[PDB]
Amino acid sequence: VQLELENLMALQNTESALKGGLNTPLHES
Amino acid sequence: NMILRYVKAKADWWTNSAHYNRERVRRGATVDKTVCKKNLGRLTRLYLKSEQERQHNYLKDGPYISAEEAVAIYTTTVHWLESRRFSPIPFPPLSYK
Amino acid sequence: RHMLTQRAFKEVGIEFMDLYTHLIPVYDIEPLEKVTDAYLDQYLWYEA
Amino acid sequence: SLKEIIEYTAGKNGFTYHPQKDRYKDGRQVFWFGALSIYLDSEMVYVMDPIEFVWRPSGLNELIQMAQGAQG
Amino acid sequence: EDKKYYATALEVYGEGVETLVQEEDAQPLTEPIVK
Amino acid sequence: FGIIRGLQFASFIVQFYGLVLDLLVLGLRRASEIAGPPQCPNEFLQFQDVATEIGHPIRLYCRYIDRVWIMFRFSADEARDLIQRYLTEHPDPNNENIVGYNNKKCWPRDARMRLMKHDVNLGRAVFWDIKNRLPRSITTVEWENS
Amino acid sequence: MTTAHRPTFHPARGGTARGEGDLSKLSNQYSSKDMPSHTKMKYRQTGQETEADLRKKDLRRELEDKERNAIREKRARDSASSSSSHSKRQRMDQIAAESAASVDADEAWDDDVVFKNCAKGVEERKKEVTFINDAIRSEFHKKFMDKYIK
Amino acid sequence: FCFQKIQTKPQPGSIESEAGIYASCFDKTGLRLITAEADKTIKMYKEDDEATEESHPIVWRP
Amino acid sequence: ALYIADRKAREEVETRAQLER
Amino acid sequence: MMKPKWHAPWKLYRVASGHTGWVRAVDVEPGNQWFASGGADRIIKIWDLASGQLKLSLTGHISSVRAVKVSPRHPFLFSGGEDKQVKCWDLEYNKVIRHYHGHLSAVQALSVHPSLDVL
Repeated sequence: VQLELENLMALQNTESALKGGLNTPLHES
Repeated sequence: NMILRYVKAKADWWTNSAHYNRERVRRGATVDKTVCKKNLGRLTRLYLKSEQERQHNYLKDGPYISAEEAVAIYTTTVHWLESRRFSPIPFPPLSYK
Repeated sequence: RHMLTQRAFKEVGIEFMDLYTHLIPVYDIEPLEKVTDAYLDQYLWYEA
Repeated sequence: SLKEIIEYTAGKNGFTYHPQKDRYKDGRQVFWFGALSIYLDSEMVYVMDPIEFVWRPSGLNELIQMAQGAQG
Repeated sequence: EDKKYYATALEVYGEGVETLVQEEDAQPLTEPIVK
Repeated sequence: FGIIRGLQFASFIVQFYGLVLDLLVLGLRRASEIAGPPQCPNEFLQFQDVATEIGHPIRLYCRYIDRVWIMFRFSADEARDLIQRYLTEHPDPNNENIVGYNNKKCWPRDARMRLMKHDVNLGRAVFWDIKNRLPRSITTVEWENS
Repeated sequence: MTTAHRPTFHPARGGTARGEGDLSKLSNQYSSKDMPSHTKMKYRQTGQETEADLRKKDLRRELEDKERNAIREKRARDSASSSSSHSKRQRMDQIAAESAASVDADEAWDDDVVFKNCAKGVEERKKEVTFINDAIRSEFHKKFMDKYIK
Repeated sequence: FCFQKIQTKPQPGSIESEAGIYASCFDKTGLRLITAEADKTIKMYKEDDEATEESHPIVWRP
Repeated sequence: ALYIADRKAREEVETRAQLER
Repeated sequence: MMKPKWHAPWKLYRVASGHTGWVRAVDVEPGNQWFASGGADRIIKIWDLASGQLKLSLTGHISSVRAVKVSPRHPFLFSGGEDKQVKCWDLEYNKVIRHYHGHLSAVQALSVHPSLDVL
């Protein structure tokens, strides 16, 4: 489950898209 | 099965009298506060009885908005707020003035 | 601390307000939560 | 209005259009329209045809065509 | 979303029988079963 | 499903989600004309110039919470165009479309909307157009309540 | 235990009130509606399709006739539907003819919207004319609660 | 002899508990049976015009 | 669908910013 | 047993709907033109016999109508209900001309005497 925990923390706790910045990378689940 | 029939007869009478009394309260053919306060109770239940249906059906029927529409409106606000240079609202700082 | 660290809230009571042509739904939020929503409501509208 | 339209329509088609001498249907005056018998009311047109020799409603376009057949 | 919850197979017998829904009266209350 | 309107901040949620549908019905092109440039926004119903005012048929817009007023200005050509677009979908040789029209019978007979099928079909046409600009899954704009 | 607030588990009975079992047991106080009223009795007229004359009238025939007339009644409404449609349709033909005759008498912006055509599919969803036997899900109740909750 | 056993169907949206018949009448000819139902409908029954003894036979069977 | 739109939108904004500044 | 007389099958051919409560009573007019029907919606509905069209709905019981009889000799319809009322409806006016009061609980049935003026 730790793989998907790390995956969704890149989806949840990012700053907003309107700020720009590089995307967090994700993993294939 | 016998019980269920009588519960539906009591039910139908109970809701049908809620409708009739509310038309009286709308038209003004009743000036008794207890009838109005009674009828509001019935209608509050009849609302929730249908709202519980609506909330259950949502999880059963899924998102009524398509993923197409949802990304359409999402991208539309990004293109708007980008062109407006909207700086997003920060979390209240620890020592905000 | 609430906005950072909680996402499960006490149940909201509901009531209706009896304008004779149409009922308006009325909700009572728990008092400890209203003070947080009310600050946030004030904060959101000022910043926006 | 429909009365003057039918006269105008007969006129551009070269059909005869004039009242029958004291012929009536339902008390309203019966007209010649080429070989056809016509009466008007309520922005509608009525006709007799030799399929039945009685009165039916009609639309102006096929009325022209029916007379265009009957004139031949 | 409002549309329906209920069966058609009963309406398939409604191909063979006069199903009627009749929420209004063919004559007014003053029309008095002609005396 | 849906938001509890009795939350203190529910007004902000409804107003912001309302703005999202203002963008839908205006489109970002006309929305950004009506809003003007973000350095010097237009004030209510005003424009930077007559050119931007003329350049689209939507001249005015406001939304009061969940109630919207749009003002359309049309030349006769683009009005009749829209009528044909609408009647291509919902044709009516029977005059069915004029007898279902809402009329302010409280006002006198000359202040009630004309019987003219052109004007009636134009209103139907913009309503049909507007009703298509935003998803029926989000909101149910409807003839009897408009 | 509470027991006075009981329903009728026991059967109801009667037949022993004032003036029952003996006509002298009516008290001289009588109710306001017990006044004499409607004292001339009405009767049905002669020839009302009385039973024996109806039987002679091989009574199935009079009902059979009216059932057949109900079939004829359906087709009559189709004719009236044809009559109403063609007259206003001809009025379009009149205004079309008038328009062409006027010429012969002389001879004598939305592409930005991200959604479109959502109506192009809803004609399958027209409401059928049927009686849903469920007071909380009848069309009336759905219409009612939308009117009143606002 | 019980020659027919109809089972009535509740009209749409009614529960299977509502199949019941509460009243019935014959018309005065005796050829239309009118029945009054727990499903809030009125159902009417008619002799099958095309039936005949050899289509629906009865033997003797005492 | 919304998570990938979040991905796409964020880097589109960044690149259009990076091309400007 | 002994030899049945043969009888044709009966088939369903019409379903009139429009009562909002259980239809508790039915009776047919002597001339066979129409039939009345009372129900648990406290309303008496008069229907055309041949076409099923609802002529008239007569309202006036306080609760469920569950007896209904059309008089064979009079222009009257009699009805009784769970409200203990028994009512004479004058069909020449569509109005309740008479009440019969004495029942202590719900009227279950009524029958109109074939040759006396007795209910």
